[PDB]
Amino acid sequence: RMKYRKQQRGRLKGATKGGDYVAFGDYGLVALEPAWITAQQIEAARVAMVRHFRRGGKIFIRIFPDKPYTKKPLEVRMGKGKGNVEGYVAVVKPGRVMFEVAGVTEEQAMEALRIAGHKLPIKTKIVRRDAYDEAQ
Amino acid sequence: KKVVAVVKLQLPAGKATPAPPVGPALGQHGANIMEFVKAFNAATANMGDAIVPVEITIYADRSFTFVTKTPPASYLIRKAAGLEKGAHKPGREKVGRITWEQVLEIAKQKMPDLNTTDLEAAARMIAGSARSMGVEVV
Amino acid sequence: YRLKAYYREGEKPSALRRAGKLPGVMYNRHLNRKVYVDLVEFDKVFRQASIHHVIVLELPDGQSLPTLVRQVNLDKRRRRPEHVDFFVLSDEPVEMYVPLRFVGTPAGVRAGGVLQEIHRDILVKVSPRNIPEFIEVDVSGLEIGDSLHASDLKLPPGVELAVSPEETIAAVVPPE
Amino acid sequence: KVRASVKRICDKCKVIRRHGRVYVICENPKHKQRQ
RNA sequence: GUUGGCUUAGAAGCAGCCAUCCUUUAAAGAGUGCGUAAUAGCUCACUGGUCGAGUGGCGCCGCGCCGAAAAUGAUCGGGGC
RNA sequence: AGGUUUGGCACCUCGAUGUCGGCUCGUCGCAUCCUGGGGCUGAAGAAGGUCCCAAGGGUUGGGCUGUUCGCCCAUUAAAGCG
Repeated sequence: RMKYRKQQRGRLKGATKGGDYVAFGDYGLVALEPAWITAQQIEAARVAMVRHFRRGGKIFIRIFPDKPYTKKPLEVRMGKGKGNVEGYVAVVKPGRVMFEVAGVTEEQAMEALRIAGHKLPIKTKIVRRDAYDEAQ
Repeated sequence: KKVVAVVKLQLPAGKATPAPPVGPALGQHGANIMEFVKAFNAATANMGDAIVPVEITIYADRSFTFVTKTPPASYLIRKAAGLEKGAHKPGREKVGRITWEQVLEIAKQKMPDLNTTDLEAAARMIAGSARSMGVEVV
Repeated sequence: YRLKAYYREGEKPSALRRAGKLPGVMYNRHLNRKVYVDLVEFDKVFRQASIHHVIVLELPDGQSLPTLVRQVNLDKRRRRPEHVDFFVLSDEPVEMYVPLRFVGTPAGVRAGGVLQEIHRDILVKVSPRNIPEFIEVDVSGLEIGDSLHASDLKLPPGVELAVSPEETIAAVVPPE
Repeated sequence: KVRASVKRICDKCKVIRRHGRVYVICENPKHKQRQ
């Protein structure tokens, strides 16, 4: 909700930023293919997330739209598009961890995310943890 | 069509014919409302205000009634305890709480229709089912 | 724990990676060497050992060095280690993260609400001779309310917390 | 008697895979499907 | 003792939101399951006799399969593999 | 997915590719409107609902509008879409 905007499409090269690590939560949802995820999609996932286990734990959505997706009105050529119209999106490079759950069973957690994946226009993978950290 | 079966019931001792539990239940399930009911009277006559349980059938001993047996755990629990219905919510409410001794004792007392028999056993049963209700140990 | 650490000569990191090895490096104010292990090896150890407990490497020539993993790198696409720097311990007081354990069950069940491991394990200055396995968290008397952090831990001897102190190390929050 | 994303209604609903069609079904004609 | 909870008109798994103790051994259902008015019945989710052996659970890799409906006669360029 | 609508692009045709609708003559597609089969059903029967095979052959006459389309009249196994 700010700054001067209606920006350049730009492209998604290798996913040099497609691969973080569960930061909070317990289990997670990492992306396999690069893409633009419409807020419309995030919610549509998150919602079903919470909704899968009514009155459950916590949901963390690390990805976040901010890129304005413009579009023409159904005509020809003459200056950038009315822009936005539908809205904004976030850019996901294969490997980024989109959503992550916690405070619940793996049977409940794992199965929860699985659904989300159906909402997102990508191919996903689910992860656990115990991996990366900065301890000794 | 008629499938025989001893009827296991919990009812208002002192009374005899609780509309829902003895009208339908007994009569149609495999017994009889008001008759089993007056037998009830025969017994419940001196057990009736902390609720009373009896399984009644037309069985061996060649007769009708069967076995009267200690008013179920958790329930007699609150019963002696000091509350009406259920404490609405158990555990996540931790508001109904009783104590060690008076507990194990009341156990000893109700001990009749009690599996096996053991001081610690009955006491523990108390703490546990009591919890089941909201009758938690404290 | 322990596991062979074969000396890295210095040729084709991928060659390893791909072959079966796992490039690494061991160092301290004194030592600094190129090493390599084996996925299945390192994994089987770290997966459970991580970098909370001591790791001793068996160099092809007698050597038996006390170490810890300061940092491991990942190949974004499909998390798989790429490199590892090993901290060859000795005696000087050293820094390191030590695990924490949240036992019991703080109020948060009637209506729900779950905690949030705000700092699974923390770093505290300590001398190697003493290295606690994991530390305890006596939290269970706080609901959706506040949270604990900094000096709210029975940090044993030689455990001068090495943080702020102020780092919120835990917190309980509402459900969905 | 179906076409996608099935988990096997009931266990009775055993996956009957013949000819080429992957039609899983139980004893129940309600728990019956055909890919 | 389980048939503990609002709702019980009925939860007393086989209504739904709060439990997850106990008794006690064949063992351990804090009951995954066909139901109605609950309940009342059915199978192992536990265990002996023979039987005496590889069996259940997840996961990456190679190839392939379903997903796959169009208009003048069809075919991988053809034959045929 | 398809190329039936509305559009985008401006590649052949401006020393010319007559452009709605009707009529006549049709032929092909299946994503089937009838008529052949079949599985489910919250299918007792008679009806239906839905999905699956399957075009061999069918797929009416009028009122109103230039109409295609539609809305009506009267029927029909049906009055299919391209």
